[PDB]
Amino acid sequence: VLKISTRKTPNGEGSKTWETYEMRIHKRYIDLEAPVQIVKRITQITIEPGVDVEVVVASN
Amino acid sequence: AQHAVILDQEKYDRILKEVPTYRYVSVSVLVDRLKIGGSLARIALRHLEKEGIIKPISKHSKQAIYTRAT
Amino acid sequence: PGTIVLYAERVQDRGLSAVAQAESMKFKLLNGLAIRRAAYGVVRYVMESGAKGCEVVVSGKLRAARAKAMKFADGFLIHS
Amino acid sequence: GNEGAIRDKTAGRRNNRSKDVTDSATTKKSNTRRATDRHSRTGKTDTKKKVNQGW
Amino acid sequence: FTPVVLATPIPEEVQQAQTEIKLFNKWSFEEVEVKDASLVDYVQVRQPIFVAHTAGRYANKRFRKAQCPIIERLTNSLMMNGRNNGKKLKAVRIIKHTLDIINVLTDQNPIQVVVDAITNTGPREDTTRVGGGGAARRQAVDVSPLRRVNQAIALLTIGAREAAFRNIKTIAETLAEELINAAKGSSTSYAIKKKDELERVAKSNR
Amino acid sequence: AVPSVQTFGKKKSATAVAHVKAGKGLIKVNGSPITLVEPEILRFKVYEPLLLVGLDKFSNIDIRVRVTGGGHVSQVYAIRQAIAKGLVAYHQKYVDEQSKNELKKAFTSYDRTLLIADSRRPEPKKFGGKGARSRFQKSYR
Amino acid sequence: TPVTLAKVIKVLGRTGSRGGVTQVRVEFLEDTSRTIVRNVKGPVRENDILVLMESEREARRLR
Amino acid sequence: SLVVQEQGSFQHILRLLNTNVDGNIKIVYALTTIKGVGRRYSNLVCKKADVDLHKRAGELTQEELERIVQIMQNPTHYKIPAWFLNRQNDITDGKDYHTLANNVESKLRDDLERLKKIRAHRGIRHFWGLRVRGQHTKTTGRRRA
Amino acid sequence: GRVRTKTVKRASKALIERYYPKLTLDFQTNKRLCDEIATIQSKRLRNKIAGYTTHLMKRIQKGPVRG
Amino acid sequence: PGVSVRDVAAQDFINAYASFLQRQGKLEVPGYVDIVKTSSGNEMPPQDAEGWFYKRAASVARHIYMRKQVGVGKLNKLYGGAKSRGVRPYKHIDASGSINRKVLQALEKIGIVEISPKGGRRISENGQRDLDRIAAQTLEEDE
RNA sequence: UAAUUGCGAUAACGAACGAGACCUUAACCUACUAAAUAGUGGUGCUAGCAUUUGCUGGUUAUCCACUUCUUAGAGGGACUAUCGGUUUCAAGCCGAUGGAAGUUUGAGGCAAUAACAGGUCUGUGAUGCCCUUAGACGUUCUGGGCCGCACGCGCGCUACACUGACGGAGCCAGCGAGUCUAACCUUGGCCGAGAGGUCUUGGUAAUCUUGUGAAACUCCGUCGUGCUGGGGAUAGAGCAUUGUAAUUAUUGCUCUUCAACGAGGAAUUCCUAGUAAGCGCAAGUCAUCAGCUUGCGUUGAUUACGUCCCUGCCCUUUGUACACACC
Ligand SMILES: [Mg+2]
Ligand SMILES: [Mg+2]
Ligand SMILES: [Mg+2]
Ligand SMILES: [Mg+2]
Ligand SMILES: [Mg+2]
Ligand SMILES: [Mg+2]
Ligand SMILES: [Mg+2]
Ligand SMILES: [Mg+2]
Ligand SMILES: [Mg+2]
Ligand SMILES: [Mg+2]
Ligand SMILES: [Mg+2]
Ligand SMILES: [Mg+2]
Ligand SMILES: [Mg+2]
Ligand SMILES: [Mg+2]
Ligand SMILES: [Mg+2]
Ligand SMILES: [Mg+2]
Ligand SMILES: [Mg+2]
Ligand SMILES: [Mg+2]
Ligand SMILES: [Mg+2]
Ligand SMILES: [Mg+2]
Ligand SMILES: [Mg+2]
Ligand SMILES: [Mg+2]
Ligand SMILES: [Mg+2]
Ligand SMILES: [Mg+2]
Ligand SMILES: [Mg+2]
Ligand SMILES: [Mg+2]
Ligand SMILES: [Mg+2]
Ligand SMILES: [Mg+2]
Ligand SMILES: [Mg+2]
Ligand SMILES: [Mg+2]
Ligand SMILES: [Mg+2]
Ligand SMILES: [Mg+2]
Ligand SMILES: [Mg+2]
Ligand SMILES: [Mg+2]
Repeated sequence: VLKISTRKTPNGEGSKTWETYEMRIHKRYIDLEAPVQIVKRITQITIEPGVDVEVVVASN
Repeated sequence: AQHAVILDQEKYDRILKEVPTYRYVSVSVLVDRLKIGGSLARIALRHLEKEGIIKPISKHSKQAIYTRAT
Repeated sequence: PGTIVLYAERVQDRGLSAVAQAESMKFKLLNGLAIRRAAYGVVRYVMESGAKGCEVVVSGKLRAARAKAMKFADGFLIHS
Repeated sequence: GNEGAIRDKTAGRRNNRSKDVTDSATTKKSNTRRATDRHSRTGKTDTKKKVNQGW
Repeated sequence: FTPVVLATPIPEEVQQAQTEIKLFNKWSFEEVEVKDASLVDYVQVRQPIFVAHTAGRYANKRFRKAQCPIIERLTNSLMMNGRNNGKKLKAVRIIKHTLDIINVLTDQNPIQVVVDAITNTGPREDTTRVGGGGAARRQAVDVSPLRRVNQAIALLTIGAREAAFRNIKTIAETLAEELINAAKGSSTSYAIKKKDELERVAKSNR
Repeated sequence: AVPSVQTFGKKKSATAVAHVKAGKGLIKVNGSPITLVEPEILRFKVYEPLLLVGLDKFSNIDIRVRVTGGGHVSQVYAIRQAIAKGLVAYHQKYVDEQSKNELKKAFTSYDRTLLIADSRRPEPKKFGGKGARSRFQKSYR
Repeated sequence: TPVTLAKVIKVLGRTGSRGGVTQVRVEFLEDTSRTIVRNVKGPVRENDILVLMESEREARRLR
Repeated sequence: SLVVQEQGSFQHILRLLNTNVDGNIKIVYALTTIKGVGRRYSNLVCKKADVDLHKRAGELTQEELERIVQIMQNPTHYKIPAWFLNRQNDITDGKDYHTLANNVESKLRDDLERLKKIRAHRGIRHFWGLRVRGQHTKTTGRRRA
Repeated sequence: GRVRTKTVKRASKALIERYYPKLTLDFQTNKRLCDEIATIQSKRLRNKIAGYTTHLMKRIQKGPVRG
Repeated sequence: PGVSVRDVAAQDFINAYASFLQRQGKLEVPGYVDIVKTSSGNEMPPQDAEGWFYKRAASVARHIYMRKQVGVGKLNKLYGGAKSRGVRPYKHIDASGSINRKVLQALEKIGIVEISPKGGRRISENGQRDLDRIAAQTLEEDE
């Protein structure tokens, strides 16, 4: 959870009110044993705006 | 300065003949008996326990506590 | 080159589009309309596009030196 | 320069310490104007025609 | 008491007093009684306790404060004057010591002595600043039992602390001095004085 | 595999897990005997369950506890809770109900939360004071 | 010295300008069948025991 | 430690480095009432001198006191590091001194004078009775001189 | 201060009005009822509703209630 | 019965081992000891004067026995506390890496600890040996 | 009632904005779905101590199983429940039991209508008008200044010690954050009294720093009421770090110098439970600089659970020649 904590005023006057925004970052991983064909199929599709999909490989 | 930092032989004997009736003895009590400051009075505490009078009934830094021998 | 691509896309009714309706007021006034005509029209059109309610505020200054504001609501809104 | 600055009596602390302190040191806020805040100075006024044309 | 043991073993006096009687640091809760009718109900004693520490929820309701074990109330009230706020381990130990000390002098369950200086210090009546018009006289009041216990603890520990300040005598010693001088009321204790005076003025203005 | 349960205890943010299995009667904490512990004044607080319910009781069982989190007092309350909870969890699967309920009885009766977790927790500070309720300081003018 | 013990039987309300005082009807113990109204100083509930320092005298209002 | 004795042996008050030193204080600290002997310095010097710090200023042989002085004013010889010293790298002969007693006053005089004589801002600043280490002077120290 | 808002009290009224047989001085079942039988959007508000309609029933049982 | 150090309370152990390493006479004491501080965060040097290097030795050792591996950094962080920055708030500060590092090198030469892989310093098997031994000894005084 | 929150009274009946609902976070799930970027039990490889089983560790994979603890999806849970007092037996309030939880569950986010000549043109390539525009009020470069010191005011930090300072030793958090076309978070090894240096290293991170072994705190010692070993202002000398630059001393270290301050007049701030107070940490700022802020956890009380006396504010009734509305 990314917090940013700022004065509400653009200037200085007023009781000193503070405000705090957040961007919630959710991360997940699914491990899969397969051949080339199914990975390529499954990952070109399942495409989605907003979801960052990354496929790696290997064991190191 | 105002006194009780050495031992003046008379003081030692004083310590040996004054420490019964002291149901309570501690660092504080020894000072209160118009003598030994909490330096050498601590030594007095260790050295009445050399053998005799003081019976150790409590433990530590700041607080010590003993009673007349039996 | 080619690793980025643009498409246009008409919007399903500009009527429930705050941004469109604001830009529309901007244009109404800028195109030298009236004040209440512009606003009441935007509103009547938003309503007519089947909204639950809508509200238009005009703040600042028109023609007289001193500033003024105006609320122009119709229908139903919730605020909290 | 620096020779000047050390050699200049009428300088340093003792000298200030021995002077009286002004009264505007221990002053107060000032304020100047406030119960005029609602009273427009512009002397101009608008007018019902111009306002009705505007709004 | 029938000893018993297993792998990692449990010390003698430990096993002993533990399973048998349910007593304090190691002082009796049985016996120990409140020599002033009333005050019972506002001085605990039984349920008995091992040391005066507890994750106690004694605040969230108006009177449940009463139910907190007295000794622990005393230690609680020890841990103030800014520098010491919090610091219950400090306080608790100061009490263990205090009770050892008090015990040395004149026997008695020292927890019984504490109980006595508490009974013997709460003002039976006092005063408040009633108006009655600008020049405010003082209307005598009879004070609650709860207020009496409270104020007794307050007084006892304050006087004990104020005494203890800036001299070689240590907190537990002077706390025990106040406790003792107060338990059988002797006008050499800050507490007893303050009670006696509160009631002096409280008489003086009825 | 022998008979065995796991339990835990929780005061503030400290958490203390208990593994309570069939054994010849150990009672260790992190990796030392329950006799060490120190806090020390507070030592009896962790003995407390054993003496409430009779020292025997632990002779058919090995007990181990590990606390992470909280701080010194915080950890004492958590470990004790975990131990008593433990013992009861074990009588519930292996011994008979009536025994377990007699143990809940003697804990729950005297108590100090032993079986139930204290819900008190930090309240968040809010801008305008160094604390949650504490407000800063004003002068007016 | 003559102590007198009384049991709170009814809580009447708060007096005093500040409002920290509480009016109470008490039935004294060493011989009931007689009630008096006193003014407290602490927090008080039904069935507490006040030590009336002087046995006969009672108040009402408080400013 | 141990219940002790002695006789007329220890004389209260004793005078070294042109100053006075009370008996009946724990010696390490006695040495402190001299100028230029902070608690550390005293501690290390006493350890170097081969003395029982458990002693008062009280006891102590005359001999012992002598050694104590010798080391106090010749630190570098009796292997005391030199980062332990109040005046390393003179500024003329460049040796390292641990200036002591009635002489540290002089050395302060000396340094301040050097600054003034060279017209350096720090000097002027000193001469003016002001703060020299750059602190704001609006608000603090007004009880002053 | 635990006083029930209009929407809650209104809903208890209407429900008891039209589903009194079914309902029964038990919150636990009146709850489930409310699920099967009306459409609410928060668990919380539904519970609040049930519990109050349960109260209202529980006291109708001993003489009528206005409204 | 069988024994570890975990069966022995901090203080009487570490003092047992202090007195031991002391007695022994094999050690290594840098030499700057007595003339040195233990941390910039401190006012005075240790009061044990002759010794205390044995005290830290014991402490360090037991700390390393009770876990996988530890370096100089972690010890500095450990052995350090609050430094009064005089009139400006207290802040934790690390202790000296010399004292510690030298202590490690000492106990190692005495074969009671060893450069571990992974990093740091692992207790030696002969460390296990000797520590469990004096632990036992300390419970034996208590008998 | 916290609430134009409700009951009730009733020429009103029935509703909508706002309050409430809603949302977020903290609490409870041996029920659900799982996990070598979280962990537990068994097993192997193995160290030490006892030896009679045992006890305490090592071993990011040597394998097997699990999901109590950790993570976050989906659910469930509470509705002031049950009982009893009290009340116009109404809405409610109180006590007891149960309960993770019963003060709007705790704490926040959102938040109607209206008002102010409140603050902001110095956040904006938001902007009207006025000014200025090459001897510039554009801009950049060098250097100084915002820190200047008889003194008045505010927020603060550290103290006056013995519930303490010092010294060993014990030794436990939570919220964060970190380097690509770069030099950020840094473990470990050595060197160094320290600050720091140097060689390597892990990490674009539940993986590494980091269990952030934080501080108050606990324990065994030293001191012993003495401006004392409380206090650490001021000042001298030396050493290092950031930076093109450290003088008016960025900051860090060592030695030395050792002030006022012995609990603070009239006044005045803040606060009701994991709260107050004490205590540290991370984040913002940041090349370097926190005595500031914003959050965080640790230790953890005394006292109310009331009122209208002070103060402040809302509401009726009432007067008005005010309506640009008592400026
Ligand atoms: Mg709404
Ligand atoms: Mg906090
Ligand atoms: Mg000196
Ligand atoms: Mg330490
Ligand atoms: Mg530490
Ligand atoms: Mg409200
Ligand atoms: Mg066998
Ligand atoms: Mg075997
Ligand atoms: Mg789970
Ligand atoms: Mg309950
Ligand atoms: Mg909530
Ligand atoms: Mg204005
Ligand atoms: Mg602007
Ligand atoms: Mg402009
Ligand atoms: Mg800006
Ligand atoms: Mg803009
Ligand atoms: Mg310009
Ligand atoms: Mg400025
Ligand atoms: Mg001001
Ligand atoms: Mg302010
Ligand atoms: Mg310490
Ligand atoms: Mg060097
Ligand atoms: Mg790398
Ligand atoms: Mg952690
Ligand atoms: Mg003084
Ligand atoms: Mg000091
Ligand atoms: Mg400069
Ligand atoms: Mg300047
Ligand atoms: Mg001094
Ligand atoms: Mg004060
Ligand atoms: Mg700067
Ligand atoms: Mg910072
Ligand atoms: Mg700032
Ligand atoms: Mg009239």
